[PDB]
Amino acid sequence: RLSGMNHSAHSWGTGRAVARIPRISGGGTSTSGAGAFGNMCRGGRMFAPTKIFRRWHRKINLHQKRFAVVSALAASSVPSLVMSRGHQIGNVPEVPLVVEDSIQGYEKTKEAMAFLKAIAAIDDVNRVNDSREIRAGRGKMRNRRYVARRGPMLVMPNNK
Amino acid sequence: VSLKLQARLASSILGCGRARVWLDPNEAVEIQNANSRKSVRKLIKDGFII
Amino acid sequence: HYSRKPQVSSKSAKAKVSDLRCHYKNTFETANVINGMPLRKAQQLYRQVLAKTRCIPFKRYNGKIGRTAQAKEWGQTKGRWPRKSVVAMMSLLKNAEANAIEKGLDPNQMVIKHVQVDQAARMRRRTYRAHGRITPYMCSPCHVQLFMSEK
Amino acid sequence: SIKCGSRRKARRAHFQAPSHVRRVLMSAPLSKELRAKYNVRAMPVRKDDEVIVKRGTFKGREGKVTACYRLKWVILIDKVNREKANGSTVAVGIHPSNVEITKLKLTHHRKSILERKDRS
RNA sequence: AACGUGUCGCGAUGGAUGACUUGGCUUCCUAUUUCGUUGAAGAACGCAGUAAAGUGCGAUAAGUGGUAUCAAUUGCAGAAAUUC
RNA sequence: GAUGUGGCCUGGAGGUUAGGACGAAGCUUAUGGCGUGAGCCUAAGAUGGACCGGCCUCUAGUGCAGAUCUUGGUUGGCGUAGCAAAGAUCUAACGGAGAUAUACUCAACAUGCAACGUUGGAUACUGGAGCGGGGAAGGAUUUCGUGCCAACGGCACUCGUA
RNA sequence: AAGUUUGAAAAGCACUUUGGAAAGAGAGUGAAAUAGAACCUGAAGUCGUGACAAAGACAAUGGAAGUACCUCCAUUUCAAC
Ligand SMILES: [K+]
Ligand SMILES: [K+]
Ligand SMILES: [K+]
Ligand SMILES: [Mg+2]
Ligand SMILES: [Mg+2]
Ligand SMILES: [Mg+2]
Ligand SMILES: [Mg+2]
Ligand SMILES: [Mg+2]
Ligand SMILES: [Mg+2]
Ligand SMILES: [Mg+2]
Ligand SMILES: [Mg+2]
Ligand SMILES: [Mg+2]
Ligand SMILES: [Mg+2]
Ligand SMILES: [Mg+2]
Ligand SMILES: [Mg+2]
Ligand SMILES: [Mg+2]
Ligand SMILES: [Mg+2]
Ligand SMILES: [Mg+2]
Ligand SMILES: [Mg+2]
Ligand SMILES: [Mg+2]
Ligand SMILES: [Mg+2]
Ligand SMILES: [Mg+2]
Ligand SMILES: [Mg+2]
Ligand SMILES: [Mg+2]
Ligand SMILES: [Mg+2]
Ligand SMILES: [Mg+2]
Ligand SMILES: [Mg+2]
Ligand SMILES: [Mg+2]
Ligand SMILES: [Mg+2]
Ligand SMILES: [Mg+2]
Ligand SMILES: [Mg+2]
Ligand SMILES: [Mg+2]
Ligand code: NA
Repeated sequence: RLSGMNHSAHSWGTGRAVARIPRISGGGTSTSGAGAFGNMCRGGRMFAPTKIFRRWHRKINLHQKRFAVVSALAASSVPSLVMSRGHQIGNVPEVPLVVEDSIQGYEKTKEAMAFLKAIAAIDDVNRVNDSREIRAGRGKMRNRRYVARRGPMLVMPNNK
Repeated sequence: VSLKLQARLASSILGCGRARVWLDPNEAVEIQNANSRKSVRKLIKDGFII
Repeated sequence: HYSRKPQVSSKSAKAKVSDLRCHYKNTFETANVINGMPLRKAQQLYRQVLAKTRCIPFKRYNGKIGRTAQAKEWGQTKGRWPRKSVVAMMSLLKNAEANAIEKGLDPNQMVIKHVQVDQAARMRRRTYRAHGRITPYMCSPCHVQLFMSEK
Repeated sequence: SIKCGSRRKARRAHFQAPSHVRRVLMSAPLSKELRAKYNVRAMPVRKDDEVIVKRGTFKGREGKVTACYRLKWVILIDKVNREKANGSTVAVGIHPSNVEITKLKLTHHRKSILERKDRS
């Protein structure tokens, strides 16, 4: 809240043949009488400084959220929509793809990879793996350096 | 060669002003060798500074 | 690293100086007059300018400078005798001649084929004006580059 | 645990690391023979170690470590060098992760480290 | 003619842009977390083989002691592996 | 002044497709193509050296020619105005890279000018209410010797309170 | 006010030559030296230079339509076409 305003800046008024913007007081430095407090001034305060009581979050009707989830589930059962989203389901036995519950008993990632290869879900996983790269732009420096596609979503009955 | 130091020392030793000090226009190497008060006194004795 | 390339590199000699500390405008006038000259004729010209029997013609930087009869040989009416620029250019010509001799060329056959005077980075001082004003008192150095080619 | 979610913090921890953390960071892989006989994959380089360059221009060059600078993040190797304009010989620095340790300079403390490290 | 006017190629001056950020700002969390007359916080002097600032330290002065580490520090110089 | 635009452009986020060391963004253009336009795309760099494009959606510190606008730089005026109070310097020698510095023709002048310090002479000024000796306040190493001339002493310096 | 952001690495330009020095001219390191040191890129504005276009005084700029000259550009044709 103090980011552009920590100065004792005052306007010089008219009669000095300069613009009426407030200027840094004092002397002996390069900021003496340098213009201040304005969004158009070098070290000044931005226009409408941002606040934390901006409306960051949203409230959605519960029925509309359930409606959206139901629509997304219904769309996931249409192979045309799955292909149009970008997934590679060319070798998938069936949509929706339902597998035996014994996959929860796996303890080695190798067994999981074998199961993914057998159920032909490996093409989408390979798509995601090949899609990995360095993010373009500022997010590269903002802790989101790597990007990749979204692959299959495996749904479990429980947390085990 | 600059003889400012020798002229100042001769002025102080002889108790006169710089206008009263005569450094030989010859003997410039001999005078420039002197770098102490005793050396300037030796020069004054020899007659190179009057 | 010159703005122009000599026709035959092995027959040419180059000389350069950066941040000369002579006035850029005076040096611009002084060095430009020897472009196209034989080296010896340019050196004779600089000696005669020092002797004040010939002048350096001032073009493009002659605003309200005096008129002289020695500018008539250049088709002009305003010329001066800037000695600092002349001696700096004499030193530069000596360097070019030394380079030509070390390359194995004949200094009496060289023709100056390229002269370029450019403004260098300026040096800042101050002057004090009435009513407590401080105002720039600047120095304008120059870069000078040249090469000469044997004919 | 230098690596974390925040890249700023991870880089700050890496480049402002103390001397001993820098020692740990400047580890080199052991040779296949050393991996076989110690069951350890990598060790921090040390003076008098015998190393071979695997990556860079000097790949294949073999020599004994003369210095682990730890301030320039490099190790100096006797056989790795070049001449200056004067013609005098100067040591070229190599990052330890580009070399491979072929012989260990063994001391009782380093033996204890190896026993701590071995996977058996 | 010369000054001067364009256009192109190459130079100069000048440090915008783009990339990169050990910085800032903002939010959230943890806890045997809250200085001082047993002299605090602030001031001032000083301390290195070499040492202006800065950092650290206080005539035991770029540190003594102890515990962990396990062979450096590093511009140059000086010294030179089991606790010592 | 209102409104519309599968209307253009910018920084980020979800997605989705691509591209890059056989060269990414940035930058340059008599460099062409497309669009009514905002713009988009290609080409070439004898540019660059590591990131990044298209499309759908989300988001905003999202588009400049001017505010006696802010900051930084540049710029004509301009080699111009000027650098004119306190009278002043000359001469030889020495010192210094600072000279007596030359392609031919050639006695020298007509082709190395001008400027420095010290010493000796000459000339002058301050004229004891002194550009004389000492102190306070203020300053604080400017004092001294040696070296030194990048920058500074608004001309100069080989001199200097540099 | 100010990113010391050269380069992967100082390998930070030995040596020769001119210069009183600063520097220049070569040479050398480096993939690069208009990467040579507070050095990545290096814009605009302004200036220098070489080449070319010309051009009275209509301030210059500007529109519309031609033409002269140029064009490291874009297309289309080269034969029963
Ligand atoms: K590595
Ligand atoms: K420019
Ligand atoms: K036309
Ligand atoms: Mg601000
Ligand atoms: Mg970008
Ligand atoms: Mg006048
Ligand atoms: Mg006049
Ligand atoms: Mg004044
Ligand atoms: Mg005043
Ligand atoms: Mg491991
Ligand atoms: Mg100190
Ligand atoms: Mg004590
Ligand atoms: Mg309207
Ligand atoms: Mg933004
Ligand atoms: Mg153009
Ligand atoms: Mg805005
Ligand atoms: Mg703008
Ligand atoms: Mg001007
Ligand atoms: Mg005048
Ligand atoms: Mg006058
Ligand atoms: Mg006046
Ligand atoms: Mg006077
Ligand atoms: Mg003379
Ligand atoms: Mg008198
Ligand atoms: Mg009088
Ligand atoms: Mg009198
Ligand atoms: Mg008095
Ligand atoms: Mg001066
Ligand atoms: Mg700043
Ligand atoms: Mg090479
Ligand atoms: Mg380049
Ligand atoms: Mg650059
Ligand atoms: Na041009």
